[PDB]
Amino acid sequence: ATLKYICAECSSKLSLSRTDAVRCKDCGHRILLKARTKRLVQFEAR
Amino acid sequence: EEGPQVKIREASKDNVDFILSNVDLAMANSLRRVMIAEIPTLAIDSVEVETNTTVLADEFIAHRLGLIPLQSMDIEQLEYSRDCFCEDHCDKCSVVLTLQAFGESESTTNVYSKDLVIVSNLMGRNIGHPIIQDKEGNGVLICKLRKGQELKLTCVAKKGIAKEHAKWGPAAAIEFEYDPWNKLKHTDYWYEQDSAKEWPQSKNCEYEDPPNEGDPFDYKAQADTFYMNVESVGSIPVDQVVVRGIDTLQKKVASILLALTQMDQD
Amino acid sequence: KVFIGRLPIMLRSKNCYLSEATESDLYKLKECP
Amino acid sequence: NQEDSMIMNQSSIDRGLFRSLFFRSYMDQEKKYGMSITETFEKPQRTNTLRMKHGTYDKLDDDGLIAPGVRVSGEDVIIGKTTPISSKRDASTPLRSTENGIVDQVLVTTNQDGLKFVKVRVRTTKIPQIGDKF
Amino acid sequence: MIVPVRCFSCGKVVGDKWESYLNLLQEDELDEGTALSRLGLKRYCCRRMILTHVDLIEKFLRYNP
Ligand SMILES: [Zn+2]
Ligand SMILES: [Zn+2]
Ligand SMILES: [Zn+2]
Repeated sequence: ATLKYICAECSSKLSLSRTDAVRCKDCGHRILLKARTKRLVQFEAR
Repeated sequence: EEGPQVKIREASKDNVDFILSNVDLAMANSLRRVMIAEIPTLAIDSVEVETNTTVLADEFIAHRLGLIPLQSMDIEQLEYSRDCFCEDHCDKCSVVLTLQAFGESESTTNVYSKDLVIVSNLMGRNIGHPIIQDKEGNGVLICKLRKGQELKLTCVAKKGIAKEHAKWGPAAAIEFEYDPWNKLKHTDYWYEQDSAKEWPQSKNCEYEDPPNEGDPFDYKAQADTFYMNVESVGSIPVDQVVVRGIDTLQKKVASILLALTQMDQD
Repeated sequence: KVFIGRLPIMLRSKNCYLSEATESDLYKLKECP
Repeated sequence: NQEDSMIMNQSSIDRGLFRSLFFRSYMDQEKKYGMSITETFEKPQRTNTLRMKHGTYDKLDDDGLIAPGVRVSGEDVIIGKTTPISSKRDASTPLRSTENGIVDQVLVTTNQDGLKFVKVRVRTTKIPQIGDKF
Repeated sequence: MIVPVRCFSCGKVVGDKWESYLNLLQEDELDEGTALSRLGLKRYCCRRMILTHVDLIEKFLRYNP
């Protein structure tokens, strides 16, 4: 139910905000992606 | 019988080698084109993506989904979304498939043409069934996924023709030859020593009378008999690719008359 | 005994981790083999 | 097809001939000021400054970023940033005016100096069209 | 980089023939030139289509998240 971020390696949903640094629970690997949009995108099929 | 005539040689589920004779190159050609570009068909033309953890990109996948041939038998009883009155689309003018795949296996999970699940009412009529001719009964490999890769789409097939785009062509390829023994002299074989020795003879030479050197050039000659081989992709029955072609071309010439009338009024 | 600055390493060199790694090793490091 | 120009089969262009993907990545940091003053990755609005941008900000979430699914174009804003100086002078990054496409992968991280470092990447498919070179 | 659904040049689907083709190869041990032919790929347009594809995706998959 709802997510905000993700880890490059240990692909695990996070969810944060200012103050709590930008790392992850377990492995540091301080990267993190930003998981898709909720409002699905549509495509021409040509 | 009456006018132009056929002599279907070979024939199958994906081909119709035949011999259309007693016509006009002009008309043979027109038929040849129409088959390639103006016969309606059903094709995926919209793809919403809810999820895609695939190694391929959204539009990459969409492009293919549209390339996937779909059952277009009763296509002629599905309207063009443009013509239909629904704000956007409906069962009266569109088929809606679904697609979902999950890396369940511990080893490369495939996704196939077959995996599409129609979800709109087909108001009972042959349309939108992913055409499969593949041995294992899978048809067109859309894409692959590893561990937890997912993919949730939704496709909307709509009517349409080859001109608007290639995915609407049921054509595939179309053989066409005539006058295999260069008699009309519609060519001038290139050569090093002997044209005849250097230029391969076509299987169509048999079905027709050889040259006979002595004889003078026949200028009154004309092009009759065209050896055509209309393949097919499946969206429609080989035979139909021909009839529906003959039929469309027919409607085309039709309108010209019709319009040429609404004009007479004033 | 004492630190005298940093020397930028060349990828695939001895001093570079990748120097030893293997296919699967790399794919896991996200480096194209 | 004269003078070094060719004719290409349109049909083939449709069946996927010579199409290609195109990615591009805008980057950005949150500048520090020796005696504690920093920027912000947020989606501003007026609030004194007016130093905004013509383009839309709406495609912006609150972390001052875009969700990887969103479609961007003209000069839409891809990043939201601001700088305080003596209340809101802008520092946002908009999509290259010529280009357009779909956000593909936004990445959030920190730099040596505990700085909030972000990198965005928009993706597009480009199809062979008349003027193209081969 | 996945098998081309349908051949650029002419139109014949080719989306399925991949696995078949890759099979009449390592198992049934035939030579490409023929395998294709078995798969119904007559004319070279559709023929070069399969014979040349580099299925990169297989490497693409060997990655991770
Ligand atoms: Zn982590
Ligand atoms: Zn409708
Ligand atoms: Zn072909």
